[PDB]
Amino acid sequence: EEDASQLIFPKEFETAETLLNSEVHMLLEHRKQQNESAEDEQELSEVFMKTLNYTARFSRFKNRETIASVRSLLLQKKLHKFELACLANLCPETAEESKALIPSLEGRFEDEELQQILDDIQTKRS
Amino acid sequence: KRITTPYMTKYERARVLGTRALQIAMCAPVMVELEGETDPLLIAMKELKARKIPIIIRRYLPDGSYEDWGVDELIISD
Amino acid sequence: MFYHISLEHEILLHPRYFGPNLLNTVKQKLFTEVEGTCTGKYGFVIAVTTIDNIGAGVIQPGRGFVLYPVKYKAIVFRPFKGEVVDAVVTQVNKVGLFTEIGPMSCFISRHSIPSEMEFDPNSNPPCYKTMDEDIVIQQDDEIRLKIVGTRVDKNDIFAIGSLMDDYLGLV
Amino acid sequence: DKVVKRPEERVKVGMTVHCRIMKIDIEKFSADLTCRTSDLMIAHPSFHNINFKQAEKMMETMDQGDVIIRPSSKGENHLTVTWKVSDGIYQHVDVRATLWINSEEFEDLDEIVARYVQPMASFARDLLNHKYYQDCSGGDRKKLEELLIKTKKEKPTFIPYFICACKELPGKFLLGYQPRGKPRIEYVTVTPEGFRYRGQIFPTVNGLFRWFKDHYQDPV
Amino acid sequence: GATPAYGAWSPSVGSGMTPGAAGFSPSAASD
Repeated sequence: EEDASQLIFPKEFETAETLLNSEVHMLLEHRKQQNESAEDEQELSEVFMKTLNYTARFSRFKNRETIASVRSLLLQKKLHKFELACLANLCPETAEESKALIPSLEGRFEDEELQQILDDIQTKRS
Repeated sequence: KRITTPYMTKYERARVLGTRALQIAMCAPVMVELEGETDPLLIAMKELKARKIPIIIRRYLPDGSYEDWGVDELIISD
Repeated sequence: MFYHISLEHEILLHPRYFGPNLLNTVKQKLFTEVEGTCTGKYGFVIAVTTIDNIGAGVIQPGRGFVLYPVKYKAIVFRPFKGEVVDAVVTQVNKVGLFTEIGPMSCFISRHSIPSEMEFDPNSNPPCYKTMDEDIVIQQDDEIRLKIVGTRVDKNDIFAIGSLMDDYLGLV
Repeated sequence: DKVVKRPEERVKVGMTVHCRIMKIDIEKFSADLTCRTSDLMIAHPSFHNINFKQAEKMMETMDQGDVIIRPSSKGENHLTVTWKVSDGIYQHVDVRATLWINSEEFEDLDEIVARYVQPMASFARDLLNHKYYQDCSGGDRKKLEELLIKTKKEKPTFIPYFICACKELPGKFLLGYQPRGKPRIEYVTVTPEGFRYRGQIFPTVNGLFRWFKDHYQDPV
Repeated sequence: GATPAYGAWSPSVGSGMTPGAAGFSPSAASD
């Protein structure tokens, strides 16, 4: 029954806080910067290393202000939290591609209304 | 706004001494200079006399509320 | 998908650790207790960002161990079905394609792959191309996919991908 | 060993002895294994890679200001800093004198002393050159009291003062005076930044004296 | 250990009464 396509999740996960690829990347980078210092400390694990190199290959933008601006311009809409991560991460070129990838957008908003947002996101990309 | 008695009941004193003795016997740091004794119960008694036991008692009331007292806060009976 | 939620956990602390660094030791144990693990309820946890507070350690009766119900603000990664993500292809085999969704690895079958993407066993690097050889897909490529199934192998998530929907390849 | 007892210490009889192999004679039933172990192959901060009783034997030679860092003898990952205070008086700062510090300082120990011992050492030495200074065999409580009553008689009008440092509790100076025919004692602590007299902390050493010479007139 | 904390002791101040007159020496300049 758990299918993100139809916007259904467990109660505990419903109240979660979405994260973006750049957001998690900078969080992990700062954690690594803090941990590397303060000698006599248990070093990072392969999980941390793999997650770091996995998120580093999809950092659409390095500027925390870029992250802030995109989330601020996005939250003003009526879309659910789940729509804030996938759409902000994939950065599709056209509204048709976005609608095809995410079935939720089908009929939820106008074509130009979504296309302008997609163009804004692409532009915001560094 | 604590209304429980400001004296340590014999029950609480006994239990505190016992628990501190067990902790010491489990190689825990002491809170008083040792004059050359080894018995954990004796060390616990000395700490109780010196009012340095790092333990706080939580007295529950019939209603459901509770009050946290520090061993170094309330008066010791014996 | 990565998320930032507040979790709770309790740890017993052996009395040998009592001292001026009690809180520090509790934090260290929490770090090296709830990092990298996985659970079927909240999913796979990456790391811990910060700690909310330290509860009141309740010394057990007749035992020196004292438990601290600490609540920590950490992040978690619990992919769900139907979500679309961008992974990197790790290996190409006639049996299937192997990718790496961060802390998780999926796998797609040739049946999921359309008929247009044939095999290239003759070429040294295992790769799939079309008749016109215009589009090329190989390893170390940011290829997208859709999570159509999930699985937890005793705290080891291993989902399954798919390549049927259009617009799944090079951006 | 050739014409003497067979080599027993060099080669383990019955057991296996480790030695450097300098010959490959497996096929020839030879083993050129060497039985010998060799075959197989002012402000002078010192260091110490020691106990407490034996350490005191090497503290009375250095002059004032020579600081020495040694391990601790209470727990683990602890250090004790000892700086020369006076003749026989030594403060053993047991760093967990609960001096709270971080862990990054462990890598470089060239600033802990220069930040909390050097100024404190200078302040302590400032009192050593004081005009009215004495030791009285380590400054014992039984010997420092008779001096006040023996010195008041020669000058009942003028009430002089003295300063000394105790031996059983290093780092606590005794500043006594005789308001009347009854002795009184007042301790004082020397903090890293300065002193701690009546709860106040002064920036300079002379500040304590200047503030003390204007507050002992009260009846108390 | 045989070397407990020495700087952690709280210096207790002694109390008393001495109704004396003001006839002691003056102060000095801090320079």
